[PDB]
Amino acid sequence: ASTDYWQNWTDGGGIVNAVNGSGGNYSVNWSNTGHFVVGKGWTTGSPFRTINYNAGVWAPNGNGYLTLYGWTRSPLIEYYVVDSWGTYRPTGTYKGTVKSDGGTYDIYTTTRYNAPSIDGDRTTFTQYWSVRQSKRPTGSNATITFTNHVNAWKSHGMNLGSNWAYQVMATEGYQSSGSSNVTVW
Repeated sequence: ASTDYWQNWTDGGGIVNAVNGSGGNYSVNWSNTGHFVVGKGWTTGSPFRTINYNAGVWAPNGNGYLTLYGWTRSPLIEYYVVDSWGTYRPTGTYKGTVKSDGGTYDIYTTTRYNAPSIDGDRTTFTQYWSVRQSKRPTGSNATITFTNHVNAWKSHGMNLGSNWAYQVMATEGYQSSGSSNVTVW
């Protein structure tokens, strides 16, 4: 499917060189950064959506995530489906496990306090995570069956909002350097 949304945010730390490529393709080259998030997807996420991607380059030097990333409003939730990462595996309060698309994921919740929302203003809000148990191999075509993760989250008391905001396959980094090239359809 065609993607329609370009996600490109940086807090202004070091160098984050993001290229909005052809169709669903993007690249990021970063170095000495703060925190940033870059990817391609859809402005309006769906709990039914099935995401295909091929990360031609996954080369973080330090702490970066290769991840489905998105938000709902009413209420405000930030969510992840983490397929690969750098030096650091993200975690939070363990809720259980889900099998999807050839992988086993851990389910976690977090709370963020005094923290920038989708809109940038500081408040308190919950995050939902599925994080793969070991890293997914990269460079061939990969599916994330989001509804598997929506369903398993619901069985663990993790309900998503009613008003969907954007939903992208992203590179997120934390005080690191690296290169990535992801294609999303």
